[PDB]
Amino acid sequence: QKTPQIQVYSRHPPENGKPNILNCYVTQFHPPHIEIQMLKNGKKIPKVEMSDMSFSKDWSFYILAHTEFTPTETDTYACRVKHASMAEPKTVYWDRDM
Amino acid sequence: NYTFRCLQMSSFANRSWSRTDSVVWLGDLQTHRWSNDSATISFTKPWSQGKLSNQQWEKLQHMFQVYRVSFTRDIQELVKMMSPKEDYPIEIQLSAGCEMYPGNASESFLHVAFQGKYVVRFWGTSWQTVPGAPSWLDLPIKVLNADQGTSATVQMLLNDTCPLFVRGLLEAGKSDLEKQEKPVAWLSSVPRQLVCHVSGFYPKPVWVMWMRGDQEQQGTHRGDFLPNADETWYLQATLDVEAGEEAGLACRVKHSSLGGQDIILYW
Amino acid sequence: AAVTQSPRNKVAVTGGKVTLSCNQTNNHNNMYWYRQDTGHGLRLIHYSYGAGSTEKGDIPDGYKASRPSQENFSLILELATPSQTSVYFCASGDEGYTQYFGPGTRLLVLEDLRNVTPPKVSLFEPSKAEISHTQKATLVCLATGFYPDHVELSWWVNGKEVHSGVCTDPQPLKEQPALNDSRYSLSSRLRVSATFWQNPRNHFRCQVQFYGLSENDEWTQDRAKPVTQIVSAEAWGRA
Amino acid sequence: TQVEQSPQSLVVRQGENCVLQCNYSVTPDNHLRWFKQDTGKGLVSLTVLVDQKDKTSNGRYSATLDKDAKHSTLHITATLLDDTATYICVVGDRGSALGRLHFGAGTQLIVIPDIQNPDPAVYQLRDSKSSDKSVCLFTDFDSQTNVSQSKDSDVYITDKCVLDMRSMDFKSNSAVAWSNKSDFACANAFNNSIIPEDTFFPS
Ligand SMILES: CCCCCCCCCCCCCCCCCCCCCCCCCC(=S)N[C@@H](CO[C@H]1O[C@H](CO)[C@H](O)[C@H](O)[C@H]1O)[C@H](O)[C@H](O)CCCCCCCCCCCCCC
Ligand SMILES: *[C@@H]1O[C@H](CO)[C@@H](O[C@@H]2O[C@H](CO)[C@@H](O)[C@H](O)[C@H]2NC(C)=O)[C@H](O)[C@H]1NC(C)=O
Ligand SMILES: *[C@@H]1O[C@H](CO)[C@@H](O)[C@H](O)[C@H]1NC(C)=O
Ligand SMILES: *[C@@H]1O[C@H](CO)[C@@H](O)[C@H](O)[C@H]1NC(C)=O
Repeated sequence: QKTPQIQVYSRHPPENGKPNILNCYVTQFHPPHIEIQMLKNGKKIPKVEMSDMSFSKDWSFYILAHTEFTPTETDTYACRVKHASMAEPKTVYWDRDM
Repeated sequence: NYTFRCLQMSSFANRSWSRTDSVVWLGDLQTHRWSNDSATISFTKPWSQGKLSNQQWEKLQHMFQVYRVSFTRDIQELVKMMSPKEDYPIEIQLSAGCEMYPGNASESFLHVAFQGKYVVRFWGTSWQTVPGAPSWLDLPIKVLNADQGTSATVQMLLNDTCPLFVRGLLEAGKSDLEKQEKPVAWLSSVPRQLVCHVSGFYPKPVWVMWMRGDQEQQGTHRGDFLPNADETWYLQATLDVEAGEEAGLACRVKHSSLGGQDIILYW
Repeated sequence: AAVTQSPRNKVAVTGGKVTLSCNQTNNHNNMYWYRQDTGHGLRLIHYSYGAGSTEKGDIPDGYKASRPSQENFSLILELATPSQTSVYFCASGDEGYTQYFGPGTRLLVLEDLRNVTPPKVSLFEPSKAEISHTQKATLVCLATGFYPDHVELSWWVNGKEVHSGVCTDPQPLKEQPALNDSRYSLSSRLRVSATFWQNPRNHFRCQVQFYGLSENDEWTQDRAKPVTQIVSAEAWGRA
Repeated sequence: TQVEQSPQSLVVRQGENCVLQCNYSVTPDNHLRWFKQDTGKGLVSLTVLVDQKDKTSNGRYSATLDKDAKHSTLHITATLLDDTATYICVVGDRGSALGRLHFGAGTQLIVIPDIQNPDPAVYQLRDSKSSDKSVCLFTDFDSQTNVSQSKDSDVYITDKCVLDMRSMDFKSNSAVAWSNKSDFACANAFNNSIIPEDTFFPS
């Protein structure tokens, strides 16, 4: 089994009160069966779009999740991933400063 | 030089439950999608049909439609043939397509992976195992190579159909393939590590370096190329510095879309 | 590439155990079991890719398969039913598409073995009138009073089987069509040249291979046990 | 029922030709095979067609296959008596052992034999062991004659049967009649049948 790598990042430069798109990039995992959620304040965001699953030259799988979001001084954003390779679900928080 | 890739992924949970999904790339742009749920291959670009006529495409799709059903039953039957040596769950991946070179030159490939390891390819006129493959696969390979009709089809598919089809794709989608999208940069800091964010650029080639005046910082570590939804790219370059030394640092970004005027961003 | 089946013909009872064996010496990995029923094509029951491996076919219910070795594929009927009355074909093959078929196995499953009876075989000597009128001599064989209809009539001249000049009824007729489990009768002809019949050194024999009970089947009646057997009638040629 | 054969059954006179149709919906279609099966006997392969537009031959047997139309024919030239058999169409969905065979229910062929020189007669034949018991043999009649079962249920009559004396190129129809019931004779054996006017009744 390959343990998945999660990376959370914004499409445009993050500015409070301005609508934007948040991306979650899940990579280097096998088998391909995976669960990806995008969380706002720990709650599941309703409209999360998924790109088709594909794989790299090294046969490892990748997939891009993304959703519209408005960043604020208060709100927290996360990407939660459940995969067979992990006993407990992995949560990577969005950091404006990265 | 453009690589055309047909990436198939197949999962076999048990003797009955199975699914096959395919995506298709020309360079780093998706041209096709084929979900298990769909009876037909989907165009993800307006020019995904290439220079093939509707008749030619229907004949081509129909062959894949037969392949998907046939492939599924074949694997299931080969698991029965090897048992109890090999058992579900089983993951099979195919990487098929061709790479285009200047002139009339091309090079086709068809690589097969089993449980995440590359084991089988089509080469020349037959299936063969690659170095490192387990010996038990010799029976499946002998069985697949008995099927002369499949061999002739795959030969024609790799030698003739792929390069022909991709030459057509490169004409039909010239605009998209040669598109130039401007990068946008912004700076940030974590507890100290400085981060230069570059996002929204196409194509992939990009140059990002932290600058102290006119001197390139050696410590600059570039991260991986991360994709955006709108088929543009994202990349961040980090620099580890001692607190207080923030003043005088800048981020210079070179990209084919900016046309000389590099993005300069002072901290 | 040849394939053999045993038995070639079987009469069995409901609830009985029937084993159909198939042997191939071609070193083929793969073996298959089919059944043929009038108004249908051959249908796959079980198959095998190698020793120790058995796979369900299209109609596997009521049947169990066994592959102890590369040479033997075996179709086992644990609790025989009348619905399993069929002609059973076996096949083998290597990695290629060709399946090589066996000669078939005729099976009949009866509700009760109560009425099973071997035939009486009589041979009838050619007419003197026929000899003078045609210069040909027709022998007639008659199998009578047998049940069920699973018989194989064959002609033998000097310990060797003959097919030339032979005609056997395509189906046996019923002796008492009014009765429920009627006994059958079967007829056959062997026509030879008059001079060949007139030869006193030629031994003519009509052989009926009857299929009935096995030595293991329970028999609760006073009459002789109607086992699988050969009954034959015989005559020498004469001037 | 992905393999359909036509006609279901057919009757031809010796020397005549016949065409047998096989239409299928099997997917994919690697090869098509024609079997010949005699009543009782097993499956004898006649020809296998493999190409997109294929044609084969095997003596008096020829065949075609059109994979686009999903259709095959088997032509038999100058039918002989030995052609009397069920003819089975089979479609394999792979070019390997991974394939399944899809069988048609068959086409029943009956070739009516040419009787060159009819010489209809009814002879009496005697039992080797018990000479007082006997049978009646109606023989040497042509294909036009039908043999009917007797009105008396004690009398048994078989349906006609054509034998081939191969080394002499001779063919002849025959039927057998018997009954142990008192006052049974060969002259009165075939009364219920329309037998030819010049039928020989010896002695
Ligand atoms: C690659 C060039 C592409 C250029 C065209 C561009 C099109 C873009 C559109 C996107 C396409 C959709 C995405 C699909 C990506 C997957 C790429 C797969 C390419 C390979 C296709 C193989 C086609 C071969 C023909 C077929 S069906 N064979 C099938 C039918 O064949 C029957 O019918 C035929 C005619 O219909 C013949 O009569 C034949 O004799 C008979 O047996 C036959 O069943 C094949 O066996 C299928 C399997 C092939 C893959 C096996 C390799 C994997 C090995 C597995 C390891 C073993 C594991 C052990 C547990
Ligand atoms: C497709 O191209 C391959 C080469 O990749 C051809 O394979 C060669 O075939 C010849 C005989 O046909 C063999 O002697 C060679 O060994 C093969 N070459 C290699 C490098 O393996 C193949 O013939 C071509 N087929 C078609 C239909 O065009
Ligand atoms: C096979 O696997 C699927 C998905 O993992 C599961 O839902 C299903 O219950 C399994 N099927 C059988 C017949 O066990
Ligand atoms: C994938 O497609 C096949 C045929 O279209 C279907 O039978 C199968 O159930 C599908 N798999 C899943 C997991 O839905």
